[PDB]
Amino acid sequence: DILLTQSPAILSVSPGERVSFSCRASQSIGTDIHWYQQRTNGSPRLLIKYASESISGIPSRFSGSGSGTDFTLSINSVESEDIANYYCQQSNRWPFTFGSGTKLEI
Amino acid sequence: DILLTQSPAILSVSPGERVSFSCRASQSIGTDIHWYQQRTNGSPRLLIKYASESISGIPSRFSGSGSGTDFTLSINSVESEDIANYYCQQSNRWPFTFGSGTKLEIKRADAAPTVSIFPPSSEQLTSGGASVVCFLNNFYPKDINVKWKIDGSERQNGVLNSWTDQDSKDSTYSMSSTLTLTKDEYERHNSYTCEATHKTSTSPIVKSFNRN
Amino acid sequence: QVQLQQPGAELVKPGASVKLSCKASGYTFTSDWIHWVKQRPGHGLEWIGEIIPSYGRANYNEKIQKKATLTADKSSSTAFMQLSSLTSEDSAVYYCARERGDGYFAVWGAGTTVTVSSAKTTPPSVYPLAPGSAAQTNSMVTLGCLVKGYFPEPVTVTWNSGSLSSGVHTFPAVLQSDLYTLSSSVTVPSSSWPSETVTCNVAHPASSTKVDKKIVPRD
Amino acid sequence: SALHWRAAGAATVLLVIVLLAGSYLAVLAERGAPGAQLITYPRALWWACETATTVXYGDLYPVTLWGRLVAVVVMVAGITSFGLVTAALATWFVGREQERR
Ligand SMILES: CCCCCCCCCCCCCC(=O)O[C@@H](CO)COC(=O)CCCCCCCC
Ligand SMILES: [K+]
Ligand SMILES: [K+]
Ligand SMILES: [K+]
Ligand SMILES: [K+]
Ligand SMILES: [K+]
Repeated sequence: DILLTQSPAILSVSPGERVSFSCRASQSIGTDIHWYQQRTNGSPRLLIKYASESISGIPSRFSGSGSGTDFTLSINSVESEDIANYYCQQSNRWPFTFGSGTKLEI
Repeated sequence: DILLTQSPAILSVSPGERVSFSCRASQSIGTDIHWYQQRTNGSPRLLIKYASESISGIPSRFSGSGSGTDFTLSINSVESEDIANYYCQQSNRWPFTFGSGTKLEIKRADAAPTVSIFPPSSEQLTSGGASVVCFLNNFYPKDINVKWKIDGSERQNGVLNSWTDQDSKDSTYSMSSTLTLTKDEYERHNSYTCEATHKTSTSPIVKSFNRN
Repeated sequence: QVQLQQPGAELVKPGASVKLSCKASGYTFTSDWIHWVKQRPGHGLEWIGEIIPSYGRANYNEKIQKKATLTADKSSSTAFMQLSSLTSEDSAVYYCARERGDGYFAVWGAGTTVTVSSAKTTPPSVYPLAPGSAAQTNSMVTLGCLVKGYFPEPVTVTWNSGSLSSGVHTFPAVLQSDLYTLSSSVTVPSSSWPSETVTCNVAHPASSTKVDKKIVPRD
Repeated sequence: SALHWRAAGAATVLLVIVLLAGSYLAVLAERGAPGAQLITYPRALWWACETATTVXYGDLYPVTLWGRLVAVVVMVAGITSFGLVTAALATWFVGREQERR
């Protein structure tokens, strides 16, 4: 089953700076990657689907890029409300799988 | 997206020798690779397309080879006009991407600098300022130190220097050194001197001039 | 003739937005795509995006923040790139290039030097550089011209309208107190000057000012 | 001439048009989709040719919604035209045999 590697596990950025989360798949999965945000005590929330597609209700600040095995979730100018854990999830092959997660720290 | 790795970032070859630039793709891209040449202050110029196809107007000296993930750009007997940055670009998958680039550097015979000192122009004096300019031209290697002396005493303030990349005409380097003073500051001094200390000479090469 | 023409430069204040142009000439096909490439000083080529004029569709580099917006004008054969809310990070040379739908950039524009700064436009001061009366000469003589107090980059210096290229050195500009300065040198057979004129043509695109300065010996 | 021949010829000409249009439109639909390979015109024309004939080597194929739709149009045009040539031949052979008998 496809292994999704999220490294580093923790990221520290200064307020307003540009941050980038990385997700690496153990084999090519096209653009079948999706990103979720989970704040402390909250349930996961879909941020970006299919590597770069935006969801309605999500700040324009969030963007995604990549294809194949390497994927990135970017935030232009991070703010306090973005403090949370970030997970990638692939749907290219069964079974769906999740990356281990990256914590955003400001 | 396909990552194109160009390593080494700088290559040094002796005049006339055969040089080879390498481009490695992060996945197989057939022969969908293209090469560009960009000289100092110039725009990119297509050298080779589809890994090995020649373009008209480009010297026969240039050739390319490879397929899959590894590509090479070769130059049979490099010359001075080939001094520039070289980039690969792939068109196998969207989006097109460029390699980071390799700078071609040539190793020629040592050359002492040709020093020239210039007094501030008249059109400038009448403007309230004065710049004494010195050119250390066409020397090699590029390592070089310039010194200023006003009335015999070493000067440092107001000195701005600039170095040129390697010359595509003769593989040499050149540098300009400019000592800027105020019209007045310039008036209360006799002679100005520029001293050049280069590997080619155990003694400093100097050029002076008196404000009279 | 030059296939792609771009304005030499553009000055922009932080937060503002400027629109670059690329006027095409030569054969034009329905399969042509116009690309834009960003190159910062000392760095490599970074693809920004593309557009197919015949249809009006454009695509952009996903990996970077979207500062651009591409449009085209079929009647005037001009491709435009709108950059918005800029910062000093967006200061660089922006090239346009033409691709015939076959993957490679056959030809590029000369490039537009974009500078993001709150400073102000200022034409350069061009002064002569003639040898000092006590300077001895060999079979060659070196002359030049000092270009100072200009902003923003760049300036193009030619000798005798380009008819004299061999023996020239235009040094990189040194920035000091919101103003640039540079000099250019030229070497000709000492016996040929001043019998044969020598002038430096300094162009400053940013302020649309071209000026010549004949180089004559000192009184 | 006879209808079938007019229909067969017409659905050759139309096919050649679909091959060129289908080749130009696939590049338009596929550029912008990370990972896509049907992005330059020459290979796209080859792609359409191998699609219309239904050979499909798998060396190139659309990954976007629109590129795929275009693909379906190219498929139907090729299959349709080949079915119209076969039908035209049968008509020529049948009508021709009625004589030999
Ligand atoms: C805007 C409308 C576009 C319509 C499609 C036009 C496509 C371009 C023309 C075709 C080939 C040009 C050659 C070239 O420069 O490419 C070659 C480089 O080695 C390799 O060719 C190729 O490998 C592609 C081969 C395609 C064969 C198609 C056979 C159809 C009967
Ligand atoms: K079949
Ligand atoms: K088949
Ligand atoms: K098949
Ligand atoms: K296959
Ligand atoms: K197959």
